[PDB]
Amino acid sequence: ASCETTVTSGDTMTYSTRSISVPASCAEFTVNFEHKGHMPKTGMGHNWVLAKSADVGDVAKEGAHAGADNNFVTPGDKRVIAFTPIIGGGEKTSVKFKVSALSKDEAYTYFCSYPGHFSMMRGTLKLEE
Ligand SMILES: [Cu+2]
Repeated sequence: ASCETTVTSGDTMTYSTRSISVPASCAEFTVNFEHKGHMPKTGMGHNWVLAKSADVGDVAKEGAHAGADNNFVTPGDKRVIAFTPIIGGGEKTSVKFKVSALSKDEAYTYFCSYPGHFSMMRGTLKLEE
């Protein structure tokens, strides 16, 4: 469908894709996020969080202290452009954001903010005209 992608995860520290392109003719963009694990497992919860590449470390290290009830993202953090809740095996979620929040000229990284995952679990997002 036009302005959307699907990203999956499972019982590993990797997303299904390391690159996402957002068409600049979109007004809104939807990221569908699936966890293909079979059951909820310790240390295997995942989400999808978007920020400028320079902000990743700060957002994740601060977000870790937000707790599981806040989905490991600091409430109301302006560095976070969009995020999904933490999901476990068998679940799915979605986040829709405005394309006007993005800039060509800026560098973006999506990552998982479950404690410790952000180092390996990440990818690049680009606004493509
Ligand atoms: Cu994760």
